[PDB]
Amino acid sequence: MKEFYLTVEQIGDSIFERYIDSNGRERTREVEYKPSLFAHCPESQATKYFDIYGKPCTRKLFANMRDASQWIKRMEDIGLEALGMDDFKLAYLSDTYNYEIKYDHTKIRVANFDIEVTSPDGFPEPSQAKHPIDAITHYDSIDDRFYVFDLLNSPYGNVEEWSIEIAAKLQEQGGDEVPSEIIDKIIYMPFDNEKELLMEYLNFWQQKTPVILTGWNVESFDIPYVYNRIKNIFGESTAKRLSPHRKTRVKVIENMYGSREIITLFGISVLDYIDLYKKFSFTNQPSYSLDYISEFELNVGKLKYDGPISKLRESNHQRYISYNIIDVYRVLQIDAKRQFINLSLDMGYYAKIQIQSVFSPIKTWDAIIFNSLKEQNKVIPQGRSHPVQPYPGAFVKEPIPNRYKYVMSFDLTSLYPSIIRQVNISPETIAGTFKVAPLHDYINAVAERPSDVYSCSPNGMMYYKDRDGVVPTEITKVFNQRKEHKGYMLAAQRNGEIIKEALHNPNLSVDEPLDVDYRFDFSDEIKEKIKKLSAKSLNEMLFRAQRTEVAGMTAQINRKLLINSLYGALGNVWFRYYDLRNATAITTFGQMALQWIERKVNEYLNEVCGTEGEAFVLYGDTDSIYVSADKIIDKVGESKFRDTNHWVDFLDKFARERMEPAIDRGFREMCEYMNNKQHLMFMDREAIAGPPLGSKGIGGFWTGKKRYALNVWDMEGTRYAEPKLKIMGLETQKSSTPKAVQKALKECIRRMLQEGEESLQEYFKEFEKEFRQLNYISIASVSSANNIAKYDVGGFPGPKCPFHIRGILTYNRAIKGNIDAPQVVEGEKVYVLPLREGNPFGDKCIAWPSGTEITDLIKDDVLHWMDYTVLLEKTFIKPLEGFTSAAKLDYEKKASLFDMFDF
Ligand SMILES: Nc1nc2c(ncn2[C@@H]2O[C@H](CO)[C@@H](O)[C@H]2O)c(=O)[nH]1
Repeated sequence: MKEFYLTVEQIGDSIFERYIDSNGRERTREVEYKPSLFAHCPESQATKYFDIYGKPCTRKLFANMRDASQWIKRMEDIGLEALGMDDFKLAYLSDTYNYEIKYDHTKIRVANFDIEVTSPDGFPEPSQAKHPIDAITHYDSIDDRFYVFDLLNSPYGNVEEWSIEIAAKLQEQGGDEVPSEIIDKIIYMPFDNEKELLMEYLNFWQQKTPVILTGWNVESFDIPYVYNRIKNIFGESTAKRLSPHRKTRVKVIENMYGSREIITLFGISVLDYIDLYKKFSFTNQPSYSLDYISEFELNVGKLKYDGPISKLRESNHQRYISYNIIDVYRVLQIDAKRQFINLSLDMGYYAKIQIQSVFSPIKTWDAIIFNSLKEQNKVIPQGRSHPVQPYPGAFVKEPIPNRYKYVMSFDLTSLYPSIIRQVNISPETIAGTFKVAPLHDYINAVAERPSDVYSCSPNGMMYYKDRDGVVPTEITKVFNQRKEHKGYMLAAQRNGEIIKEALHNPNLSVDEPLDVDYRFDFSDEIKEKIKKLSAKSLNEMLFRAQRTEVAGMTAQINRKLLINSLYGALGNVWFRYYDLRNATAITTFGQMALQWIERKVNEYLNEVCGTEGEAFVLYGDTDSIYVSADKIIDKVGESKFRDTNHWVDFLDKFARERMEPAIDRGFREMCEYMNNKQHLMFMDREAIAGPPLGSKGIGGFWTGKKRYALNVWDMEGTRYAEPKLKIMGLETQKSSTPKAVQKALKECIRRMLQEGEESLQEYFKEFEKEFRQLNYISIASVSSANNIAKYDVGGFPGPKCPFHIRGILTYNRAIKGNIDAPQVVEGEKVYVLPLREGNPFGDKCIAWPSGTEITDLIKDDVLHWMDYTVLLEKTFIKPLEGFTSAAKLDYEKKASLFDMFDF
């Protein structure tokens, strides 16, 4: 069993690391690393070791690790360049784990927990943790259990224990609806006081010390709290014990907050699931409240409770404690389906880097290359910060606002990376520079062709078309691995169908499982010996395949990420290999290909249609384009098409046979113009959208850059049952808009695109009427009280103050008299509502903590007072209003000359 690390940390001149040994055991060792470095040597020498420039260098041994540090410091002082890997941890690894990796994972203590503290005012301050923690669920991958610590006594409330069984009941049985398959897997243990509680957890912890720490807002919240709190009632010395190496660092961060600390646990890789999500999600989202994502991801939703989230323990310790768990579980379920954590291992294991350093492309990439060069005997430069220069980003066409019946998209796969390789961009690949003409001309080819020996970029760059550039080759390497691992998972998946049915009537005596490398489809030789096998003898056969297809595919994705998070690191100042000219080269080229191909399209097209000065390319954005099929369709007339679906196939064959061809062909021309290394410019149709045929719906409309919506039918081949709406930046999303409204708007658009104005017009009257009977909450407007509520407490408000904070102060001036039942607003997420003027409150609008109902004393009044008309305008009419205008429509029909007359 070939070993591997877990956590590596550097303190003093010695490393400290947790790893599994040649026979599955998690141990530690404190190794005093003897770092190796380099410096350019006088040319005439004999050596391996030469930088990525030609220049030769010579090894430097430090024995003591911090000598190096003293050395480098020095060199730079003198003015001499110091080469090698400054981050020792990544260096260490490189040597010790020199081979390909192969990690177990079932062997890695991934702890997922979540604490709960009950605070008067719904939010507490992790900063000092004035209050006690009254709940803690702590899952253990290694154990498959959930450890639950409950505090029964508290100045905020002394409660009864919790019922395993009641939790085990259905809603109607006052049950917590808790999932069976978990139930037996709990280990509840209640306490009398906080000390005993923690103290134990501490011990619990010091015993089952995590490698990976997860949660939801675990980093920002849970983790700090703990730490602080402990130190508070126990003191630091003992708080420190939370780290295996019992060492630790506190870090403050800033912004629209101020103190936001993130404790850095020495020797445990912390991966807040939240971040970890946002990165690999590949799905932009509007809010990340746990229960929102669990909805989308598992449909389920969240444990519905009553009263504030601060009341709950007092008002119902039962559910308070159940939910706590559910949370942890929800996450579990997600990792298990999306598999993120697993991925990370793999990834961080691939690049041989500290696991959490997955959140940093710099870190990763750097390490990837470093290791690449290592077994190549070259030497990485020395990083050296440059300043922050505003090179442009990608292009985004200003679109004409209007309705657009038939339309179709196209995507340059990856793009940036492809560019890099299309132009052999890398730092040592930089050959020259040319007199640079205004880009505009270049895209029209009215510029003169620069260099005939060099690969060139529109910002005046020139690159050696010979030498195979570091960056470019390095990426290709990755790209092959994906092309390769993608196939792998296919073979063993499709090699699973093989064992799938030859196990429906398996049995032939009792067999011995076969030595198969599933990675490739079988062979008929092998295929015959399979039918000669039984369900017993097979099955481990079918587990490995379906699982090597699991496994293998994980990596295929891994690359997908890397490949995608590359430009992140290059466009980054701190990235060792960063260079502005390089960076700019990219974005500019990219910026070009877009309008280049955009022009080309139009040409070709209004030519093939034989129309004139007709701009078809309706909009483009970073790496996609939009073409108005409108006139193409009309050429052949709407009449012929007998099925909305009928034409859909049409555009498709067109794209694929007329279009596509012209593109590649037209991109070749560009590559040509640049004397580029190769052709890597692949853009393929990707979406088709429009009104159902016969339907007076408009198919789609735009409002401005990134402000658009449309009726999709085929999503890259995959045709659609009924349509599926693609909204973009239209506040259907923006958290702020009330739910009831969103669900509404979302609908108007559907009507528009699919049905026609009549349909819309009537619906308008609908929700309009029903507006006044809707439950207030579905109509309230959310927005964060980004705690600058402070800045306005001039007793009362004071101009240059927004609606939000206005509503909050006016609120608190009503909550003067608590009864304690009324929560107060602690710097986060609130409600907001109009109020007709001359209300007995002062100000016009109130807001209250999100998720909550309102203290009854004021409650009934508020709403009686509530401003309906206003609310509506601001919330619904206004945004809607926009749409219409852009798409050129009307929500209320023009006051006919013909009214008064009943027909
Ligand atoms: N080839 C190479 N080795 C390096 C570099 N930086 C540090 N080393 C270390 O020097 C030793 C010999 O390669 C190994 O321990 C490397 O991990 C670098 O930039 N290139």
